[PDB]
Amino acid sequence: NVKCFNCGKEGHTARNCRAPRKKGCWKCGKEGHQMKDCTERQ
Ligand SMILES: [Zn+2]
Ligand SMILES: [Zn+2]
Repeated sequence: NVKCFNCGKEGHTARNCRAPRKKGCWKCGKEGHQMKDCTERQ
């Protein structure tokens, strides 16, 4: 279902989530790096 980019629990988005944004990958789902770090773009 819909899930969050911040914390990644379903039934809400990062725009709803007031859990501040996380250290893991905001996108690719791994956590051995952050959203900046991730070579998903590159
Ligand atoms: Zn969330
Ligand atoms: Zn990543």
